[PDB]
Amino acid sequence: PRIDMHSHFFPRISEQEAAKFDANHAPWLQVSAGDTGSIMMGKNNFRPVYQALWDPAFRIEEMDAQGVDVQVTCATPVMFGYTWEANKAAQWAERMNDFALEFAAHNPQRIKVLAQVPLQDLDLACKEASRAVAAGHLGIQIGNHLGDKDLDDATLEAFLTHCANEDIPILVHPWDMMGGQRMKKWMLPALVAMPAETQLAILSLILSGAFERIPKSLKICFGHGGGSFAFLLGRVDNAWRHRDIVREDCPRPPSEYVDRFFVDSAVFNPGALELLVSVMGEDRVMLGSDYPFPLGEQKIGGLVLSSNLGESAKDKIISGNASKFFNIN
Amino acid sequence: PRIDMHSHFFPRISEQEAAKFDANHAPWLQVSAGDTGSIMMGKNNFRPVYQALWDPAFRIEEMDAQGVDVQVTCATPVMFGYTWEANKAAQWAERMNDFALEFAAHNPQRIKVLAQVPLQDLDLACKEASRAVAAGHLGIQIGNHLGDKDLDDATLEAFLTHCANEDIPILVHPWDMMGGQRMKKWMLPALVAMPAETQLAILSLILSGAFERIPKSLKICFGHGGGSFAFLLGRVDNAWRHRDIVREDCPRPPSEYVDRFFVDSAVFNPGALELLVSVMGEDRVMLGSDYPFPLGEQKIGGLVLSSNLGESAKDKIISGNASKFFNIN
Ligand SMILES: [Zn+2]
Ligand SMILES: [Zn+2]
Repeated sequence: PRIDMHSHFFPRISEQEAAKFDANHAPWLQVSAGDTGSIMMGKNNFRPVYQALWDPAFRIEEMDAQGVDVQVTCATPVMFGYTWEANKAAQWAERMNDFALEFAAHNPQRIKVLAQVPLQDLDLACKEASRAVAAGHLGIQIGNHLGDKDLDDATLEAFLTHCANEDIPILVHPWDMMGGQRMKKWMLPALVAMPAETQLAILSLILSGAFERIPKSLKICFGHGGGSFAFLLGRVDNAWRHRDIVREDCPRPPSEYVDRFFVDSAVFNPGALELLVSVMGEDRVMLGSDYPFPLGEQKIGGLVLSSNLGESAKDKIISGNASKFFNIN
Repeated sequence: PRIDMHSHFFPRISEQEAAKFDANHAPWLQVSAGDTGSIMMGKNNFRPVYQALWDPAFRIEEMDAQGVDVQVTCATPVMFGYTWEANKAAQWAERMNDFALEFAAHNPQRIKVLAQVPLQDLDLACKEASRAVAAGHLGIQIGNHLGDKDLDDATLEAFLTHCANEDIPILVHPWDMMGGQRMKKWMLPALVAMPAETQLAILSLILSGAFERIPKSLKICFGHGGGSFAFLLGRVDNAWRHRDIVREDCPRPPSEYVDRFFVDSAVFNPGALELLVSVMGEDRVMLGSDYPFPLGEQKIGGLVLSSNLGESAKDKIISGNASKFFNIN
């Protein structure tokens, strides 16, 4: 069996549907050619997309071709709405999470969905998380930060702890990338800022001592192999050993906390995957493709399948780990 | 023989010396206890430092203890002065580069120095680079960016090309880190922003096509193992294969340009070093410690010496590569 736990969808939202929330910032889908289409914002074009992003039937055909039995899918991060007024964002989140379940309803045995939450208000976010999971979502996908609040911020740690106590799994996705006016060309935000964003989120939890407070029951996974986290961990441990301000809130070597989280396998390179599995363990890396975006893996699972990891490790990564992490059969 | 090509010094600058340039932004050294001291700016304390940073005699004692035969050293990046008026910055650069040669004069067989340049004015920077090297410097150390100008910017590429045509080697050091108002605690700028800064500098050259224009004669090295560059290269190659805007200026797979630059070995982890050498080749990684700072390597060369790389590879990394790169015996 083969599970892909990192992929995205975008629902068939009309311009008028979106305008009832926000004419300028609520995204919607314009479908033409329906082979091609575009995530729209207001009247401006936001991003060109193709049919698998919005069409569960077409998607199942590609999944069959790729040999993917079960795909876990979740919002495109442009849908997050973290800057909106909280109550409007919560209404948006519930509408998007209902759309997701409608997408999955096409074939709920093979399409699983994770939900978004109005993270700018802890109470509303906790309530939508429980509501979405009760309605059929297998967990939540959040952005890695909320403006200048990183995951060490008590509000975000409290959302994680809520999910832990309710056995709700979390996928953390980089979004709203740092960088200012730099990285204008060649998709540098996706190549530089995204992996740094995810590393920052992981280190924000470790170095703030959040894992000393969050129950071990938390199931939390970081996208894109955890960014650069695994490769730069030796530098973190060395800093921790030599500067008291790095130890202030983190009572043991930072690298020891890798038993508290998961990463997907999307590192697009054999040696990077081997290092990732070295650092994280064969039990904490899960096949994820970033389907259907261009910077995802074209042959889903190809990197893991063609690796020199043992047959046992390949089975956990392509199926066993996500089956346990998301409660899939 | 053993060469450490990444280390820093700070000269015995008095408050009045610095005030003749800028009472508020020119750094200086306050030496007390002389065991301890502090890089000062204006009347405010900037960073606590210890004696090896400013004392060549004391430094030689530690080098003897560590088994370091030759150390290459260069400005502490707070000395760069890239925001200053250009002519004042050029006068500062020449004074700092003279101090560096005075530091090295204590034992020029075992202490080599690289120079700083007033990078905010290409003509003055090119002139100081040639002048410093003529006076005895073995190359130049620059910051990785100049404000919102990264290394793809024609002015910085032109400085690199000048050095290439004059056989002047370059060390590129992360500095003035991205991140805005985030990363306030646990030295996250050094752990997250610095490796991303260096990755951004390397990718700025590759993805802009600068290596198609800069002569192959350029000898250029990136600090801290090149940041996260080597681990995230598979993600870059995949993006390049699937988005035309990533290929616009870079006519072949980005990973093929690793034969155009060097990195130091300071990745503080055995598996990271093995991956680094895999990506870069045993001929393009050089032992560097970041001495004498806390986030440097305590036992200089310990990671390389205790590795499972071949005896031949260990010899290139700890001695042969830098001997050739800097023209040392
Ligand atoms: Zn994604
Ligand atoms: Zn340094």
